[PDB]
Amino acid sequence: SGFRKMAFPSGKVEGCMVQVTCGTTTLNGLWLDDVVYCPRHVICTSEDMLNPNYEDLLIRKSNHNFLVQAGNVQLRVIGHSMQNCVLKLKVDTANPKTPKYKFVRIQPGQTFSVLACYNGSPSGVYQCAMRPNFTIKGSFLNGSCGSVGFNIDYDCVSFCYMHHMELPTGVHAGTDLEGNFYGPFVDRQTAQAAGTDTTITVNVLAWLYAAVINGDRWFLNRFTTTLNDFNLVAMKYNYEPLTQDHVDILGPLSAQTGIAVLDMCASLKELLQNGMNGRTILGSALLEDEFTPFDVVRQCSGVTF
Amino acid sequence: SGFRKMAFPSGKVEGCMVQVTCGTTTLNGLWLDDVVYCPRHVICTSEDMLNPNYEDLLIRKSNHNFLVQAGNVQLRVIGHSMQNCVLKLKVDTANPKTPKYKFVRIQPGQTFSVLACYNGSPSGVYQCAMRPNFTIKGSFLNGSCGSVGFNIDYDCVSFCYMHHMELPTGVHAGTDLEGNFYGPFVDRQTAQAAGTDTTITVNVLAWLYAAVINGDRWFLNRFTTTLNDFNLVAMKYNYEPLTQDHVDILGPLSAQTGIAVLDMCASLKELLQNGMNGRTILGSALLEDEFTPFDVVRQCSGVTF
Ligand SMILES: C=CCn1c(-c2cccc(Cl)c2)c(-n2nnc3ccccc32)c(=O)n(-c2cncc3ccccc23)c1=O
Ligand SMILES: C=CCn1c(-c2cccc(Cl)c2)c(-n2nnc3ccccc32)c(=O)n(-c2cncc3ccccc23)c1=O
Repeated sequence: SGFRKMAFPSGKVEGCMVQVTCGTTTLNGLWLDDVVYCPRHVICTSEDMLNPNYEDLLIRKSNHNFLVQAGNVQLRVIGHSMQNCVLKLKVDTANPKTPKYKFVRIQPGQTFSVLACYNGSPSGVYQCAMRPNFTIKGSFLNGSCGSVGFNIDYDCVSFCYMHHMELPTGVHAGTDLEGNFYGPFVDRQTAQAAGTDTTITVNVLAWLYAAVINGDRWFLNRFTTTLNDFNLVAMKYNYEPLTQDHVDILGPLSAQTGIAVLDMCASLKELLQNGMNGRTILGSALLEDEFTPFDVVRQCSGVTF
Repeated sequence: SGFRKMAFPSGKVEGCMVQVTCGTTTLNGLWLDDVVYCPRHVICTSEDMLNPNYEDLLIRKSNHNFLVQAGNVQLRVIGHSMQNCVLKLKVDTANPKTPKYKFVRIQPGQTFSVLACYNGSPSGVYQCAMRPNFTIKGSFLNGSCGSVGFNIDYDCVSFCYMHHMELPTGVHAGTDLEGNFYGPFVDRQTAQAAGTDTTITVNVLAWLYAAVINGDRWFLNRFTTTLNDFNLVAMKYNYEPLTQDHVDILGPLSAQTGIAVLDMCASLKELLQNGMNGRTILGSALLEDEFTPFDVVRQCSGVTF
């Protein structure tokens, strides 16, 4: 039945996006209840971004200096405060489109959908993973700051990411909705390096399981292995160490396919040592690591919202 | 700045999805104004699907045999008619969430977003192309019939696809919103073959342009070529013949990058003849053909809706 990088339906998040302007800097905000959340660097000019003192810069800013626009409607700002690297603008109107929602700080390797926005308007939606070095490989242009990443369970939106910046390498960094960056990055235009980008081994395994479910079976080999033997191979190829929590989380996929997790590890090992020989798996010519075990099950079982 | 398979924001389509039941068969419908559209095979049992006489089967069906459910609300069916392979159920209530919309029949090689639905509820969204053999490579499970593909321009939804079936090969077939299948397929459970799946050459070129825009430049070679010389190579590799309309449509990407279209063709030629040598382009280890020139420009310029 096929296998795609599938994002969550984005309508619940679309109705929360607004445009936030301060002076001559415009970006996106997220309007939930009577609070608008946005990157605190909305208060900065280009000259500020080289070395900003946010507390000093914010002192110069009153409620009426923040223009918040929801579609055509202008919201009245009655309060502002900085929480870590986000600003929270209190407005006089609760968003009537507020979904049920939560703020969550995800773990590296987990995935989420991004609704890329410009000027408070949605442009498109795609699925992403938090990399082990805490960057994301997104698609973001100037003006995209404030766009949000989320997951949806039934009717509840779990916001996990707010986009802040592009690194000089072209990968992306940002915060949770409490304003704490993922990773060591800071909201300053200085060179910052990400660290080694390793591969999310438990996600690769899940996708191999997905491939078996879908009939792509050529890579299944005759071998098995051990957790320590496999991790010797993982380390050599900059794969994340596989732990017993990871084996456990793969239990349902192992059960569905009748392939023991350590057998699948030995197939992955042989793929790492021998490459793919010009073949493909689920239409990809490399090992994909942006599907979690839950994504695989969710997609292969038709979970809805 | 990165490059992703990006779908359109799906909220406008979410509020049109409903569940349609007839006897013991349930699938999705699309509720626009006071009409619900769905695959006519909603009227079939398993035994029917082997060789259905739809006109005969429909005679047995009255307005009250179609149960249409919108969220929890039950819609009152006051009219039904078959148009090619879709049913149109007239209901007594206009959808209040009806967006501006159009029905369009797309050309092979064009792309669109799919909102995969089960029981009238959205599950996820992803981008797709109509393949040259008129199949799509989707992600669809039992119950997904009736899910729709669309494009969005500003505020207008252009519906282009309604999912009907999976072929024995695991690829997907369906109709436009007038009920006419893409391709030679019929809504019967008989073996049907798709034809040779060729590669959408103008889309590969666009994505190569995208790669240059994003800094991935290693594949640019010293050669140029001619349209006839290139097409000799395209035919050998099951690539669609490139025409002068295609060259024309690539004009803005050529202008942005300063790379003449025929020069990019010679780089593609060398990639087809030499492979990729274990390298990657925009994070892919094969040549991607599911981005149109408009998708590339749209993504690389931040068009919103
Ligand atoms: C609406 C957002 C504009 N904004 C800004 C920016 C924000 C406030 C004031 C100014 Cl003066 C600039 C970016 N900056 N600049 N230094 C930065 C240091 C720390 C954090 C962000 C930084 C920034 O990186 N981005 C981009 C994010 N993602 C992808 C991009 C692709 C191309 C260009 C910019 C991108 C912004 O969009
Ligand atoms: C809600 C849809 C159920 N429906 C049906 C179906 C529809 C009406 C009556 C019955 Cl009795 C079956 C499928 N059928 N069956 N013969 C078919 C011949 C022509 C057209 C469709 C056909 C069908 O292919 N699909 C699948 C579509 N896409 C992916 C699938 C993956 C797994 C299983 C089914 C899938 C349906 O979901």
